[PDB]
Amino acid sequence: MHALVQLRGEVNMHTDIQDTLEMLNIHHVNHCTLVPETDAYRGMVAKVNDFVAFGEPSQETLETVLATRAEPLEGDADVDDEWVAEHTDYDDISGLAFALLSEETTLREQGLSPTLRLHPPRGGHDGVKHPVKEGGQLGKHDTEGIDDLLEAMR
Amino acid sequence: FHEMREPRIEKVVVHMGIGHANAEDILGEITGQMPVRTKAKRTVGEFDIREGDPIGAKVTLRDEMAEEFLQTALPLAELATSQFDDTGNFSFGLDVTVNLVRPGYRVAKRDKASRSIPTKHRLNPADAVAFIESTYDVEV
Amino acid sequence: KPGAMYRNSSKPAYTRREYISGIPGKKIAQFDMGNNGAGPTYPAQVELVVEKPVQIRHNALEAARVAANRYVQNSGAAANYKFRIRKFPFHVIRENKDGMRAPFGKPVGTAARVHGANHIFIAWVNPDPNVEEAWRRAKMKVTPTINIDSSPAGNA
Amino acid sequence: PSSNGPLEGTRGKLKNKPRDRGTSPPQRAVEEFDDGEKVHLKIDPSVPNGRFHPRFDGQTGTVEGKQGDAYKVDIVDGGKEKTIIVTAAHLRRQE
Amino acid sequence: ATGPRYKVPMRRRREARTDYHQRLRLLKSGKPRLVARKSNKHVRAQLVTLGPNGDDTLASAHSSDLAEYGWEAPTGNMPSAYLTGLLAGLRAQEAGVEEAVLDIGLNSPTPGSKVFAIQEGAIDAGLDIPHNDDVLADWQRTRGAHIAEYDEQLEEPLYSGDFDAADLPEHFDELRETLLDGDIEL
RNA sequence: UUAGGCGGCCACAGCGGUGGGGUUGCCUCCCGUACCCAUCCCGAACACGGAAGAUAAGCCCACCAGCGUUCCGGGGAGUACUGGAGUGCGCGAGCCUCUGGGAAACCCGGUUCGCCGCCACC
RNA sequence: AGUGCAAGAGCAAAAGAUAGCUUGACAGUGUUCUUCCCAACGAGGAACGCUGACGCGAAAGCGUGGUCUAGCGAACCAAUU
RNA sequence: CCUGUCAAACUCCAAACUUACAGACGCCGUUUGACGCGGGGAUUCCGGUGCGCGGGGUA
Ligand SMILES: [Cl-]
Ligand SMILES: [Cl-]
Ligand SMILES: [Mg+2]
Ligand SMILES: [Mg+2]
Ligand SMILES: [Mg+2]
Ligand SMILES: [Mg+2]
Ligand SMILES: [Mg+2]
Ligand SMILES: [Mg+2]
Ligand SMILES: [Mg+2]
Ligand SMILES: [Mg+2]
Ligand SMILES: [Mg+2]
Ligand code: NA
Ligand code: NA
Ligand code: NA
Ligand code: NA
Ligand code: NA
Ligand code: NA
Repeated sequence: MHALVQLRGEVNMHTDIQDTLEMLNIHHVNHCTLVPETDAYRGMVAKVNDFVAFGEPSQETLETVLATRAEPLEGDADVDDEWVAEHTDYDDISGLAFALLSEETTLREQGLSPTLRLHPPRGGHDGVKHPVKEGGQLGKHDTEGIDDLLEAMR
Repeated sequence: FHEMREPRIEKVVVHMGIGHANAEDILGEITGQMPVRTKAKRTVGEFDIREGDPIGAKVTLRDEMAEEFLQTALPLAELATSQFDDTGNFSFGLDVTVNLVRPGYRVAKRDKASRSIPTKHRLNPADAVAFIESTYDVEV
Repeated sequence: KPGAMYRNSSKPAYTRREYISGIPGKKIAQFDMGNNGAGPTYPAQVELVVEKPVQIRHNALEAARVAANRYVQNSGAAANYKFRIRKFPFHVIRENKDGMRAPFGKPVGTAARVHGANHIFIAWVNPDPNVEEAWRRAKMKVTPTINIDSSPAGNA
Repeated sequence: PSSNGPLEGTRGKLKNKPRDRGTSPPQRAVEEFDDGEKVHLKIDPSVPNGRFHPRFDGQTGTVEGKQGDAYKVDIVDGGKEKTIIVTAAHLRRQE
Repeated sequence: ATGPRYKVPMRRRREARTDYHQRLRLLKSGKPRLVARKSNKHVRAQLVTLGPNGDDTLASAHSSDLAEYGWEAPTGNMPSAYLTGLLAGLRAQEAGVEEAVLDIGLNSPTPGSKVFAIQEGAIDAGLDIPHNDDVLADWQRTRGAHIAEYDEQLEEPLYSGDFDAADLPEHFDELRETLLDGDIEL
């Protein structure tokens, strides 16, 4: 399971690429979704590779982000441990997070919006003109690499 | 092994390549059976432009009709060697050609499962001279 | 006319003589020079390597080769060496010599397409590289910058 | 295109590789298909009759009845529904 | 053989065994084929159908297993062919086969030929086959009369030992008669 | 399948070559023209009738890789080319990096001298 | 090679050659594709049927002209069945 | 035998990629009725640029 974050806008991006992001429930910049590592899902992320940031986050990070930016399928409600417990199969955020990472369930299945609308990265990201291997912020990241971004956008 | 490897005469073609006939008559008597017309191919200067057109005849003799003929043809010929086929044939003379081969030739002349005769089972110029020379005359 | 008009390889390959007529003869005199009776049985082998893909008019080939071989007469008319220009001007070139109306030009010459890094010239010499000099003058008359490369020759 | 005949730009698709040259095997020209079966449309360069317009080479339609020995295959050209009259010689079972 | 571009005919065409242009026309009827085949000494008759991995023979008869019913004569003749046809035809009927078309392979459509005799037999066995009566022999020849009369010009038995000296087109009737009721493998 | 008939795939099966096989049975060559039938001329072929002989052809069986073909290992080659991205480089032609794909020639070594189906059969 | 004619394509017990026979280059009426990719548009063209009548063939079958893609023409008026 | 080169109207080879159909995931639709069918009303048929691939042209 990888964490997807759109880092480049829609203007000028191929349509078939935009539709893909949309199929992955991301419709705005800085929006993030969690995607299983499957052949089908792998092809999709690859196509979207140049306008996004992705990687496997650590249990902790996911938990920080889930707590800070998760939302019910509808409404304001904060998704805290209590919410998680009184609304999901799990007992707390950690429990959920683990399940997501081990790809046993999904934000929808638990009545949560597929999207983690993150904040702009505190301190600024590495650039949307180059990939990670080049000092940029595009492409696959390190678990440590993804965590920093996610955390900066907590 | 032998007996089925020893040569034999298969057809003797006597044909008169004229250029436009009355000649059939003599072929009929010299052989013993009706001659066949010889149409020609291509248009050419020897005022031979006609595609389908009698320009000679031939006669393919088999069995006794072939021997009984060679029993007078050969004597009227001297030649031998070099003038022989690579398959053990030879033409002399009005032309008279002798096609020679061994016992299992029908394999290549039939309709069903026909097949080409293997080079080994073919007749060589030498193995030919022997057979014939061994039949009322001399080689070279 | 200038090389500028035909030195780039941006047009389609145009070489089918079955569909092109009136192509001018090539000015390249020979392709094998020196002792062509002998085979490459020489200690040293230098090559002139083109550093960029370009088109070289038979014009430039002839001038380049002449200026090199004509010089290789620092060894003599029947000297011991063999010189080879491996490329041939296959690519037919046109010129639109009405304005842009019906502009497909008429055959005016030929050129050879050489890709960066190919050797256009190869010489064979005994430790007597006057040939290295014959090429400083050769790549002087062809569009590209060139590399003078020595192969069998650890006799430095 | 310089012309607009049915065989315009068909040099490739309607020619055989040198080895597949010559009369084709009868087995596939006699194959029988059932209504509903998916079939891939590909003209056999070696087989003159039973042909369909070159433009449909590559299509995969649905057998829906036949006309004489020839079959009637429904295909969808772009967004249009079309029925193609084609012989077994030019059809193959999908999967 | 010569090169990558060389074209090698189908195996059954190399072997000069199958005529594929006729085969196709034959397969057009959608009916079983009545394969009529000959050998110097025997005559075979099969009812073949089309299959996923090749033809399927649902019913056959060989001039050899004719003796199995009382045949004491040669097996490479007209009477032989007819009977083998009738025998295969019957087995055919037993197998639930009702109609077929005559495939004579590479043989020639010569009138009164053994292949047509084969066809007449199969038809009389009850099989429905597209045919043309006046291309068939005149019954007597099928009986083997042409051979009996040929032995009349005797002086020396036409049959080396075999059976009889003046041969028997009657032996033919006795057999056809036999095949037209009961008996095993029919 | 101790030799057959009809096929499917249509060279992995082609081309060339070696060895082996028929005592009663099978395929052949083979022997032979009164008949059905036949050659613009020939029972050569086609067709019909038949076993004196043969295993030399064919055919079946076993095998050889020199040529042609199929597939594989290693090398060529992650090279050539290429879908997506870049305020990377270059006067420019053009190149480079990241990401997703990925060849051809050729060399060396193996593979391949058919596979399979139905029927019939000491 | 040949297959009437461009070019490209198809074809070997043939689609080529020879021989013989025959007039299916037949009347009627359609299905479909094409013309006009997608996506509406006529004439024309083609593929594939059916009904009728025929040719050839032992038969399956083949013949809706020439192996395939060029060789074509509206209304009004005339003449013709 | 050896040795030197080519192809828009060459091909023993051969991608990336484009594309028919099907299944799977995704997304979407069944009070926001999708897909589709029928009808009303248009405007429009001077286009332009970047990038990739082009063809012509010295440009
Ligand atoms: Cl069509
Ligand atoms: Cl047979
Ligand atoms: Mg909401
Ligand atoms: Mg700031
Ligand atoms: Mg920045
Ligand atoms: Mg093309
Ligand atoms: Mg032997
Ligand atoms: Mg036609
Ligand atoms: Mg008027
Ligand atoms: Mg009139
Ligand atoms: Mg394309
Ligand atoms: Na003008
Ligand atoms: Na220069
Ligand atoms: Na074919
Ligand atoms: Na005549
Ligand atoms: Na033998
Ligand atoms: Na029309």
